[PDB]
Amino acid sequence: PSRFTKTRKHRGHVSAGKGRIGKHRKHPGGRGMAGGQHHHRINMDKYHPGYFGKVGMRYFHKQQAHFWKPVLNLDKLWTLIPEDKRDQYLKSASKETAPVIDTLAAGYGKILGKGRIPNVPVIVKARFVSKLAEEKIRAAGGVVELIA
Amino acid sequence: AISKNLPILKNHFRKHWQERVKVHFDQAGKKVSRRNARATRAAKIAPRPLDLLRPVVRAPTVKYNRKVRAGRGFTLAEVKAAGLTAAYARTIGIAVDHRRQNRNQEIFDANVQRLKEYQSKIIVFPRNGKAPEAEQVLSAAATFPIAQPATDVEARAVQDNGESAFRTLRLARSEKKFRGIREKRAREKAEAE
Amino acid sequence: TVKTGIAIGLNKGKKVTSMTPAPKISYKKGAASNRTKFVRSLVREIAGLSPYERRLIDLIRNSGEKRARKVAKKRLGSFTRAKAKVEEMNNIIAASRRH
RNA sequence: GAAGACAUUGUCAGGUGGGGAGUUUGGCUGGGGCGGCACAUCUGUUAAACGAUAACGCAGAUGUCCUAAGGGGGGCUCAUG
RNA sequence: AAAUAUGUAAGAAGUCCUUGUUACUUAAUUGAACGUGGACAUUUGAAUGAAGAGCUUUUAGUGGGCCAUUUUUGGUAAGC
RNA sequence: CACGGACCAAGGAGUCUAACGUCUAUGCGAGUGUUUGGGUGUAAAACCCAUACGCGUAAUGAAAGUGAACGUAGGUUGGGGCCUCGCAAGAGGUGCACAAUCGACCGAUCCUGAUGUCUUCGGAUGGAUUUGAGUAAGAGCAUAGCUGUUGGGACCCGAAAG
RNA sequence: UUGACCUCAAAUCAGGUAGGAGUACCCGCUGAACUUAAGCAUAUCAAUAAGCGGAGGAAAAGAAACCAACCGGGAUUGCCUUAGUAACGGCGAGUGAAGCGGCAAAAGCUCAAAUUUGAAAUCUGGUACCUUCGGUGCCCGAGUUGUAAUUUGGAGAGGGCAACUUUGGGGCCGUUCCUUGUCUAUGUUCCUUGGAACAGGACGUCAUAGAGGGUGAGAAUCCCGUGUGGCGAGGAGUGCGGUUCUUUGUAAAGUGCCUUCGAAGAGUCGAGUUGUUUGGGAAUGCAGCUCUAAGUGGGUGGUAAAUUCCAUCUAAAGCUAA
Repeated sequence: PSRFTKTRKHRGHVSAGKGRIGKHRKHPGGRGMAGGQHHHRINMDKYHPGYFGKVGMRYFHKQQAHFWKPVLNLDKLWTLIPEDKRDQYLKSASKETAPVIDTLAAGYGKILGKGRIPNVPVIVKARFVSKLAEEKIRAAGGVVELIA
Repeated sequence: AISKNLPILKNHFRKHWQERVKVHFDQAGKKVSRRNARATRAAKIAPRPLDLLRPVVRAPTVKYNRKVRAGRGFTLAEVKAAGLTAAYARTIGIAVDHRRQNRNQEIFDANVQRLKEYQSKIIVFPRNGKAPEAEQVLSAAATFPIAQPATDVEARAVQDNGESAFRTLRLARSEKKFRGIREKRAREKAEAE
Repeated sequence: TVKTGIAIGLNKGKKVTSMTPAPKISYKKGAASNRTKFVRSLVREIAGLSPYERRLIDLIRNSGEKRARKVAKKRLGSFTRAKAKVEEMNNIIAASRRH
């Protein structure tokens, strides 16, 4: 998918657009990441601050599955209900008929409070939650049933 | 070699990689060979359905334990409860695994029921003959799927008691954190003359 | 170990009706016998002690068991192996050498 | 015959080891080498009355010293004749 | 103590009058800062111009320089 | 009075890849990506597809860990466009995007440290010349293209060496 | 003196086997430097090239001394991903896996350690015969310094009680596979050009066949073929289906309850040191030397150590397709 390349246009011109003085050479400043502390330093500082050095603790044999904890916000919480039942449950805003939501089956670990669900009772089954999420749910009329 | 604002790339090509490039032009051909092998196997073998009946199994870690999965085999206990022996099961199309154990009655009963369904829905040819033709199926897995068990219904009442789930979690965490200190403190306080 | 039903704490996870599987016959591997006891007793009788075991019974008679465990940890590898070897030596000493 | 639990052999450890191996052996520079540092800094001047401004330009300095030679207050007024 | 060169300003984000907020400030509802409300407009606050003004992204080549007038250092001087 | 070039023919030099950036086009859009694989086939094409997985939708902190609405999702200044009056010029209202600014929210840091208490735990509430690659009604995913980047024989030829 | 045993020899003893080639792919050993780091020694190149030994149609690996920390999975291999990640690193250049998950493909087992002891029940060889890729008899021998049956950890064995179930080898014929032969449609009609019609034009035919090639120029219809079906031949194999002859069997296997037992691999594991290697970090693996275990033990649980617990496997012997 090539022939709209500038080589096709530089045909005829001597240097192929790399210059007569500089004279395109092989690796005139180094290979790869050479000189990060010596002659490419002003690039690394300013555009890569933090590149050199260690910081924190090591973890030998980290498994990310231990740290699987994907988050759901309350604004997106009502999407775990299918659209078929959603208006039914938006109406009949009641105890004794309140929808159950398994956020873990949806694929979520922690619930978080980014804002303003409607004043409808909801049962939210979650591994973890936050303070505001629990407050907002309990204020809308629901509860959080912890699970594992 | 370092230039304008761009990410640091880590491209691992400082070896003779061109000698070990593999391009899968053989993809569609290997597919064809694989289909032909399945077909040849079905025909050559039998009216037998190309695969053993595998069990339902609860997956490992917190990431995946919510799912339920197809395992390898049927835990000699489960087989004995289904009412047959391991050797006959292996002859009859059941995968057996000696090196796993039942700790959960739900999975145990699910797999036993699965075995009973299989034992009812098969017909086993005699040792002698007369070969009543049976018009085979190719997938025990497709005849016997892997269903996710549900926990609770959509709708329930609200059972609140003001326990503050967040506080609950924090107190569990604190209890685990400060268990050993307390179990040393009480121990060294019991040393009262 | 009954679980709690939550995702953190001392006991942690799903409440599940347990089933307590049968005890495998492995997990009972080094749980010796009558025969092995007999054979090992008789072979100890025949062969006897080795040089560092002589050193250890001497060090237990003279310089106590702390230095004995030290010596046995240098001679063997582990502190637990040293412990068990010193106890073997004490069962040798206190049982036969008294009467 | 001699010798003898020593030598030898094996593994560690120390010393020696250009015999040999591998590598390195600065820059500025009225060519380079010798010389010097103009290679990190300060004052005056060059420097052309904002600022900036070179030369192995001029005249010099720095890698320290101080529990006071820092801080505050009070009183006094110095060199010289 | 020049000449040349150099900074700022030449107003609507402005000026004036009334009066609100504050944990700052004051001896003090005195100030400071920010405001409400009101008044002053088409010479709305020198000139000339404005082939548009403002803003962002990315990337090439270059990073040996040389000459002339004038100012000037070293040098006897030099196409130094 | 620097280098190559006696002449002619043919050959002859910024390519392909992996991962990427900005920009442009297209498709869907709080999602997106069928093509590892399966089914199917007028067969290495085209057609269909499950579960996963990747990126994205949540930052922050060394980590433990906590985790984004006082308020019509804030105020002020300006803002295209729209609306009302006006013959028009103008006036007033509303004001997306964007910009400047003052605030609020989440996280780290430093303080305060309540009701309660396995009496060493817990952490409210209120703050700060501190800090974040943040929130403050989502924009991304995939494919393709120019250009540019890195590694690769890496535009072509070229050492003394090892 | 005679005859044995043990160890060691020789024979052109009877019968066999190894060597070398090939070496794309595979199992190992050994092992660089160029190069990158804008210099260069660690590093990198690379656990690569070169060198050596060894195999097959695949090899290797392989049915846990595993992964984990789950509501727990469950031989091995490979793909997608994990992941340019955790980690290593003059923490510089650079390097850099694994568990989970989805898929392909799936397959499981064998020994040693047990007195058969009321009967070495086992096996090579030679010879005679035979329905001879083997069988029966007879005779020497090997072998109890342990050949068969039985058992391998998932279990299992010895006794006792109770009953119930299920069985093996051939011959033939079809089928499967492989190889191969053969048969199976239509214009060479007319005119022009041309040396030649396979061109052009007119009329037509076949088509589950207009793919290709050849023939004096671009031919479905001239030839071979192609397409579709049919008829045959010869081998491998019992992988399957119909047949026929032998019932081997007071044999073997499976299942329930009570009781007594339950052997499980050492110069090894492990440790210290050295060197090499690894992402492997107070030491990932390997090897050398030194030390050297145990049995309610041992290993592993990615920060050295002691104490207490827990979880999970069961090494130091072995086979096996895709």
